[PDB]
Amino acid sequence: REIVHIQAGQCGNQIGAKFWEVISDEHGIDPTGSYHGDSDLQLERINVYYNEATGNKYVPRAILVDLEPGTMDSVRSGPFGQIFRPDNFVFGQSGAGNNWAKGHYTEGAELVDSVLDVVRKESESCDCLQGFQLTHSLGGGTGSGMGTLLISKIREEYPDRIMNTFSVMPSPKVSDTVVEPYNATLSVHQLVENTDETYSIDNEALYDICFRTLKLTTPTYGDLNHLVSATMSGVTTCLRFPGQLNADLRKLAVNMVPFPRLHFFMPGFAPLTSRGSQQYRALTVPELTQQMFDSKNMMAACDPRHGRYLTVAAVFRGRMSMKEVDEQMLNVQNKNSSYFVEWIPNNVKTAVCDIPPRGLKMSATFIGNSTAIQELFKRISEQFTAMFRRKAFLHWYTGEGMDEMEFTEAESNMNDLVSEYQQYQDATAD
Amino acid sequence: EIVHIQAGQCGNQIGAKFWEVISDEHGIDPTGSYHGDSDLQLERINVYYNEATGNKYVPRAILVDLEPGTMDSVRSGPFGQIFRPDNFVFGQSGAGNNWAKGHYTEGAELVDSVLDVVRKESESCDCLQGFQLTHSLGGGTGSGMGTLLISKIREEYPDRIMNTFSVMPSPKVSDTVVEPYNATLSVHQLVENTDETYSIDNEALYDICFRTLKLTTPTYGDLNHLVSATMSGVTTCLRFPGQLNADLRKLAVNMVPFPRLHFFMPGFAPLTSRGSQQYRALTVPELTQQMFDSKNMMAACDPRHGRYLTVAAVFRGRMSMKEVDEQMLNVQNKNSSYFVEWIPNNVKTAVCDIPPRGLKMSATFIGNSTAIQELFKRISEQFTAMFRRKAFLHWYTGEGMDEMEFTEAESNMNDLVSEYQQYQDATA
Amino acid sequence: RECISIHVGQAGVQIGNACWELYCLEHGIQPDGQMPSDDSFNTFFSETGAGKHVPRAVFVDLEPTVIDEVRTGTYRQLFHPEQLITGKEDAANNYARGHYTIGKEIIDLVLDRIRKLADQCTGLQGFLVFHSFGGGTGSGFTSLLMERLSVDYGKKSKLEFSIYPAPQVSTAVVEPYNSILTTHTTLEHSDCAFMVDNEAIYDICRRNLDIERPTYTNLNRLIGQIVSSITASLRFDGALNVDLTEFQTNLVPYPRIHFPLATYAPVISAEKAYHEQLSVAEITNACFEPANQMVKCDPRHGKYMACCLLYRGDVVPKDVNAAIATIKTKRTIQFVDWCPTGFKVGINYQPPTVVPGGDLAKVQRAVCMLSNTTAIAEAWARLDHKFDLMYAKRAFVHWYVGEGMEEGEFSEAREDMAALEKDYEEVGV
Amino acid sequence: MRECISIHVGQAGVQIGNACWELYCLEHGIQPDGQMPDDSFNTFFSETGAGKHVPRAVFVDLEPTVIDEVRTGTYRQLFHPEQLITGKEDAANNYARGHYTIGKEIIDLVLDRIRKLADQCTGLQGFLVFHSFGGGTGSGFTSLLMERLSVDYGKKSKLEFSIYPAPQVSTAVVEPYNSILTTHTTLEHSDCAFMVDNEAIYDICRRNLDIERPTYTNLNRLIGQIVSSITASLRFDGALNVDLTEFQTNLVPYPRIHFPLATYAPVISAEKAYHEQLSVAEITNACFEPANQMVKCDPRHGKYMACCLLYRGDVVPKDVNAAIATIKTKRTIQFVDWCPTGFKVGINYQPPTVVPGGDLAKVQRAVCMLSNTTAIAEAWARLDHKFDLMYAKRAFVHWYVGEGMEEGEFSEAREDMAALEKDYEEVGVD
Amino acid sequence: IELNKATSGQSWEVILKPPSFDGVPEPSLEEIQKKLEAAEERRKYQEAELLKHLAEKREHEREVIQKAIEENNNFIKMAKEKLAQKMESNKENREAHLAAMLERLQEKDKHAEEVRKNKELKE
Ligand SMILES: CC[C@H](C)[C@@H]([C@@H](CC(=O)N1CCC[C@H]1[C@H](OC)[C@@H](C)C(=O)N[C@@H](Cc1ccccc1)C(=O)O)OC)N(C)C(=O)[C@@H](NC(=O)[C@]1(C)CCCN1)C(C)C
Ligand SMILES: Nc1nc2c(ncn2[C@@H]2O[C@H](COP(=O)(O)OP(=O)(O)OP(=O)(O)O)[C@@H](O)[C@H]2O)c(=O)[nH]1
Ligand SMILES: Nc1nc2c(ncn2[C@@H]2O[C@H](COP(=O)(O)OP(=O)(O)OP(=O)(O)O)[C@@H](O)[C@H]2O)c(=O)[nH]1
Ligand SMILES: COc1cc2c(c(OC)c1OC)-c1ccc(OC)c(=O)cc1[C@@H](NC(C)=O)CC2
Ligand SMILES: Nc1nc2c(ncn2[C@@H]2O[C@H](COP(=O)(O)OP(=O)(O)O)[C@@H](O)[C@H]2O)c(=O)[nH]1
Ligand SMILES: Nc1nc2c(ncn2[C@@H]2O[C@H](COP(=O)(O)OP(=O)(O)O)[C@@H](O)[C@H]2O)c(=O)[nH]1
Ligand SMILES: [Mg+2]
Ligand SMILES: [Mg+2]
Repeated sequence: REIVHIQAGQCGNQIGAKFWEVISDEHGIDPTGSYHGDSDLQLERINVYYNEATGNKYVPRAILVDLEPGTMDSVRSGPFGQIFRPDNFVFGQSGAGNNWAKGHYTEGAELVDSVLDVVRKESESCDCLQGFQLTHSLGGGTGSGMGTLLISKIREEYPDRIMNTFSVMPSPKVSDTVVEPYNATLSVHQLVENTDETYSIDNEALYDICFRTLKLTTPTYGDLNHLVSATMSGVTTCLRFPGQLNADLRKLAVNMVPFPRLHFFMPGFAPLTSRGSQQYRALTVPELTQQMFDSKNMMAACDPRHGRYLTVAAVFRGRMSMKEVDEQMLNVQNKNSSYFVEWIPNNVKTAVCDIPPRGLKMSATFIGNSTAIQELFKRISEQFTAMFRRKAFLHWYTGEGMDEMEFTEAESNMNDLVSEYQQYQDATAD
Repeated sequence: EIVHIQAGQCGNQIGAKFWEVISDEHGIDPTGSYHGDSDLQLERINVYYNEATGNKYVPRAILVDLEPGTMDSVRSGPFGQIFRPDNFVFGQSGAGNNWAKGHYTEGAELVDSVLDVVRKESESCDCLQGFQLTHSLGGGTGSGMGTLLISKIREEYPDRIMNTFSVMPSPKVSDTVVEPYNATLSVHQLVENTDETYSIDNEALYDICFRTLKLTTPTYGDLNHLVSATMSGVTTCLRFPGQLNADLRKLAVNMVPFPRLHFFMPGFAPLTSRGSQQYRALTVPELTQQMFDSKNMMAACDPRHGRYLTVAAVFRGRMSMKEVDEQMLNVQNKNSSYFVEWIPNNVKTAVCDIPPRGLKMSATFIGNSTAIQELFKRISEQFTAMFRRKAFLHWYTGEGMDEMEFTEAESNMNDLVSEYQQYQDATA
Repeated sequence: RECISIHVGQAGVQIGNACWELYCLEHGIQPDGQMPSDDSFNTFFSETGAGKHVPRAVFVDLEPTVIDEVRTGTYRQLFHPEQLITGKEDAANNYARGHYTIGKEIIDLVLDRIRKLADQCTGLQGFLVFHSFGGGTGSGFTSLLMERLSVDYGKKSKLEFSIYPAPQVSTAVVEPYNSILTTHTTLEHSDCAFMVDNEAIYDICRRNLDIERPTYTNLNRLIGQIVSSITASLRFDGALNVDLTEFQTNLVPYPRIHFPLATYAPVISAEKAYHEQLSVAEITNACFEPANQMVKCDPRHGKYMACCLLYRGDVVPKDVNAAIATIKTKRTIQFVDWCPTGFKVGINYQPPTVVPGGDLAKVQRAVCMLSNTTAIAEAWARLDHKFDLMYAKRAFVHWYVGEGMEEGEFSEAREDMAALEKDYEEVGV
Repeated sequence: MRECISIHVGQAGVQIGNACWELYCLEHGIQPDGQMPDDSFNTFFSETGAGKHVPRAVFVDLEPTVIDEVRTGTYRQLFHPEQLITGKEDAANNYARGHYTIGKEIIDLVLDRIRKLADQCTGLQGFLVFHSFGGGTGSGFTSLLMERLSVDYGKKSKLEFSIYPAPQVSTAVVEPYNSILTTHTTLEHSDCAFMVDNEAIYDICRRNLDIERPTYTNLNRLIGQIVSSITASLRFDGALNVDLTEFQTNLVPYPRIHFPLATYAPVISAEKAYHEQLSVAEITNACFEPANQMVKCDPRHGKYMACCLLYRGDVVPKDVNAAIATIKTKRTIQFVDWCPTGFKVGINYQPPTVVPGGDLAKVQRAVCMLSNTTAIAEAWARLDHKFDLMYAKRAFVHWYVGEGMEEGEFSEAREDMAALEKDYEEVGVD
Repeated sequence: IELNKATSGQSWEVILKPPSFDGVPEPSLEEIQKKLEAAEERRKYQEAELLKHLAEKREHEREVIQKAIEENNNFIKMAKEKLAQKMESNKENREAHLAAMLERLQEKDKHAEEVRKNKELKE
């Protein structure tokens, strides 16, 4: 019934801030922190991500963490900025400098205990703490390093709580930090080990969407971050907004996760939109259903048709015919039957929210456990194994403490996950 | 003097019907006061009724049930006021169509308590004849507790005679799957404990109501109307003064030739309808041959399948013993193969010059026929169906019993049929 | 000269009621005991201090009803409360119950009322025992009584008045069992036993008396008339049969054959137009036709060994011997080798008394006959086969063995009941 | 006297109970205050000094939501705050949580309200356990409580109303695990269980109440109608007949063979108008169409070991016998050799009372036919297969195992089913 | 021929053909009671033997109502004892999982130290 939020590094805070902007508006809250919405369903499950305060005011339950005032300050002098409790901002001046070892081991650890002090506070003032939510860059230092350092330390203190992450996978198409596959692979190692579920926001898909579809020639971060938040409101829809269910991170986890290592989701959303552009021609029900099982709409650059879905959860928003939905939902699975594991009876589940997102009359989210997600991990292993072969940029890590075998440790652990994903892709009933 | 216990749903409704028919014959109006015309009634009124002095009358009736329901029906019933309040002995946990509940666990809890009423009610009598138990053989209170109560009484009053009006079950009337289990278990206890037992087959009562009485929907009231007739019919000799002059033990001595062979086939003529219409009387020959014919038996057997060991017959109403005796000698001469030649004068007649209520003639029959083994094979067979596969046994084994009691109770009834046979074939 | 009339069981008890009814009528005794204006009547009446003549009779039953019907009747005053002994439950058609069960209980007390009835005697001859045969009481107790009476009154007489059973009369299915076990036990004891075949009395109350369904009363009205005709000489100052030991000699030559066949005339009704009354020649011929016989067994085919013609009233010896000469003329009438072909005739000149307001007719003349005939074996053989059928298959036996008897007692009784029938052969040669 | 307590186990269990209890208040003209403007209904309710008729029932759930809906709902005063038990932490659609982890933290309190309800019982007949088959609470908690009453109340009558999973009506991939897990653990501790296959409930509304999208209520209002017809014979002493426990004697041949099949009739929507009405002979034959069944199975193929007709309203033996007459010629009603070919018939006075603002219309003469057919083992077969499929791969299993549960409990619980499956085989042998 | 004469009676023999053959021939109280006391012995014993077979039955019922009393109690043992095992095995089990996961984490927290050590060793 209560989710504690943590944003890490640049991306972490960048995506977190937008999520908070999106969901405050979605809940009818102003930058100051005072309610104004008409429907009292906005206040229904507000207790989840928000704190009740003096003057009946609301404050997001989130810990702002980074090893540089940079983004930290951009957030404060941003739209909602004042809405956050400034005591939660745990900001060093070190700068992990897109180095996992600086975040996870050295420069991060010093701040980690200060961070926890705040988490232990936010966890305390809770009727029932559900679990934690992390938004972080898998290629940076603070996000991927200190972020996963934070997970492991939170995981010690509260093993009984759901660990959920929004892990944004790097792309050579979006960054020239050559070491990124090093920080990526090391972070995946931690994720496969200490998080209940992870939504794989891949910077490759985010770009190609913003480029090939949204047609924005030189996509800005704002252009990407917007899609991130579109899926983040979507995934968290029934966690926040009321409905038939019930509305638990754990219930979702138990239903969505058949095997414990395999918990990386392929987020998808329809309709795709250009940041801050007024919509006109609305979508039909089969458009949303078709345009949701489209590789074209997946936040992680992998082809759902290349693999097989183990579990799928599709959240449609805004008032529409459930019969039209159920009719279509069943067309899709009964036609594309090859891409659904026969050994997981009734693998597709659909939720409908009457409350839609701002500027949309109809939206639809997709969460999927398709084995196809290996295409993501594979991509990174090659990127890593290319440089590691040649011990490239490695001294940045060794001189930060870090051992050499720890790299080969994470590389082969990643290679296990790949094979593990294929094992079940192949696997049949007979 | 006589003590009358009524056990279970069946036995109580059965019992209250006897107690109302005989109270009409004795002028004991629902309240408890003699109003009858002739004092011929009053003569042998001490057999069934006591005095409140008064000069009110109380039946020598003990009421038993392991649940209130039926006790209250009697209370609410017309002739219910006449019963001694301190005589209704009932539990709350229904025994629910389980012989093992009524006979063991549940019964035991009310037995001692009931026995006290019989201890007391037996004190009031100068010299008691014995006991009368009316009950169902497929139930639990009646079927199990009644047989329990019998064994208890036999122990307490060994010299006293055990007479029962035991109603045999049937699938034509009652859907309770378990019935052949209770029946067998209870038959086994009667074979060894009662002195005379009146076999009332429900198969036959339903068949009479149906084929013969043309009643499309036979209700218990109709099936029970037939029983009250056959009760007041066989108890004409105990309640009515004449050249008989008999008792429970005299009847038993004369009817029962071998111990275990003591189950009787009640008969009645005419088979009247519950209500309509009473018009047109019967001749003597009509009344005799009807009564001897299988279509008039309360037990479902064929007298022509066996051989009668002994026969008893109480003709009521104004007639002539010449006419009557002339037909009895006619029958025995005509159907000579079905009367055991090795028991001289094996048929007894009795004529009472009092007819029952409404009808101006009656002819109640009792026959110790070897043919009754048919009624026992009928049950023993029904039992085995379930038994070979041990179906519905769990309800009984749960009560504390063992399969051995079922094996024994059947084997004992199989030995009875084996015995009833021995004599059916036997000749001088 | 005194005489104790014992009545065991319902038949004998009911029969005793009709006996003393006629006795008190014939002697003018009122149902209270007094008799206003030969003295031999006293042979049966013990006069009290209050001038009343209480009978020398002890009534016995194992259930109350019947003796309780005496303390109801007008003749309730006639007897003391001690002489009417009643139990609570009868020997329910069971000999073994009457004998070993309820018997053992009531014996001593029954013998006491006899002792104290006999503690009034200047010369008690014997006892006149009255009973049934097929009754639980009129077989079980009676036979037990004769047993102890024989020890307690050795050398004193016993005159059995037994009622042989019949199907046309209220009979029971066990009757032939009781009938044999009794006779076996009441044989070495009885000195003379008068059988009354209920079969004959039945139709005699019909063919001659016009009553189709005769009541026990009507049946007994006749029995008492024949019973009183036997006792006439004992109750009066008569010549023939002046004592109990007279029949025992005059009729019983061979001891086990102590069953004389009785005969009675004139069997006559009242609700019929009056005419000329029967003569000595009329009744004597009627005395020899089995259409008036007591026990149904062919005299015409069966050797005699005795005969006594006991007349009553308006008779004269010449006409008696004139009516005797008539029969020897055409009828040869058989007799055993060792026996004289002749009868001891007796006339008690007293008037034949009938019940006032009865079905019987007031006749000035009457007769009776005491005749020991081998034909009386035809009566036993009837009862012997009835016993024979049931005992083979052991039908009803369990009731008897349940009352303390032994299974052997049936064979023992049937061996003796067969022995007796060989004695009817050994005699009727 | 003849008292009986009803125990409701989360969501399905609670919601169903409310439909039951509201209908009961209507049946015995009771007002939602406990007050009311025959005494046989006191076997379910209990009168206090003020003349308040509180039900002999317990509402239990591991989380608050559903029981809170009752605590504020249209009948808030009809119960005790003590007799309405709740947790906070849900069973997360996991049996292992429902049974162990979360369950243990309430059981003791729960059993106490049962004991306090048990005290006011002059002569307790037994218990009625309304639970889900696939719910974390409905499965885990129920079995724990059922095991605990077989201890506390020893060999006392434990009756059940199980809610068989249907994909059409919600579900969650794991449900068949929770289904088979509870089926197993409850078996020894049950007396007689009434299954309700949610698809057959769905199918009926769709077909007769003409509801294209059946709401939970729509189903429950219907379910409560069938359940009430079963318990009619307890809260009503109608001379006519009405006699449960007597039915149970024919219904339960052997102890493991305790699943009667309900075939309710007539389900008619308030729209028909001049349809008035069905004859006894019509509704009798209605019970023989597999379209009216509570659990989807085929007893035309299946053998029989009991048939019990529970009539209610305008019923006269004449035509019931005439009805039973015709059916007895229809050569599809084939019984076993060891079993008689009879029908235990019970009739009630009080006809079915209908809910204000309902879907169904006031029927003059209703029935429900309980029967012991081997065709029920199809429900087991249906469930066992889906189980096998996921178990084969040990899919989701880790969530159970993670809450304590040994890997063997699943196999044990499956062989037990396989045995019961084979037991219905064996029994059907002639 | 003549026999006797009296007040209210008279008698005389009346011969016809005399006998062809001049010749003719061709109880204790103790042993009554001895038979009666043997008879009662019988009656009293078989009725006393009956009372033994009835007392035999009274014991079966005494054992049967007892089997049922134990049958439920032995069952409550099994039910209570199983539940006790299950909650324990589970308490044991769930706790070994939780303990081993924090041990893995603590070991992974150990590595961190020897790394900041390998950084200072390099420095
Ligand atoms: C074959 C015997 C049946 C079980 C009867 C009967 C029950 C009965 O007599 N009952 C059960 C309540 C009372 C009674 C009757 O119907 C109200 C009344 C008139 C009566 O006779 N009352 C009794 C009172 C009474 C008797 C016994 C016990 C308790 C009360 C009386 O008049 O004295 O129904 C009429 N029957 C024909 C039936 O049609 C019943 N059907 C069945 O059981 C069938 C079809 C027939 C046997 C195999 N299966 C059922 C549909 C009611
Ligand atoms: N003629 C005649 N025979 C009688 C009379 N009463 C009974 N009997 C016969 O006696 C026989 C039965 O013997 P009972 O003496 O009556 O029976 P019981 O068992 O000895 O005596 P209770 O049981 O006390 O009546 C049958 O043969 C009857 O026909 C009677 O008054 N007159
Ligand atoms: N017929 C019917 N089925 C229901 C109802 N509520 C839930 N279900 C079914 O119950 C199953 C899911 O189990 P639940 O009872 O919801 O779960 P629970 O663990 O008992 O309760 P929670 O604590 O809320 O999770 C699915 O098969 C649903 O379709 C209802 O009111 N009616
Ligand atoms: C208490 O009621 C009765 C009691 C008895 C009898 C009887 O039938 C007429 C009764 O009426 C039913 C009786 C029965 C059967 C006999 O033989 C089969 C017999 O010989 C003799 C009898 C009875 N004796 C007579 C002479 O009828 C005595 C016992
Ligand atoms: N989508 C998205 N990616 C970002 C954003 N900021 C940085 N990144 C990505 O994050 C990776 C580097 O991590 P970064 O957030 O700069 O480092 P940190 O400050 O140490 O967490 C690269 O792959 C960048 O593309 C952002 O706001 N949005
Ligand atoms: N003829 C008749 N049979 C009845 C009556 N009541 C029930 N039965 C039969 O009784 C049996 C069931 O036993 P019952 O006396 O009702 O139950 P109990 O209370 O356990 O003795 C079945 O064979 C029924 O057919 C009745 O009054 N008359
Ligand atoms: Mg007698
Ligand atoms: Mg749950």
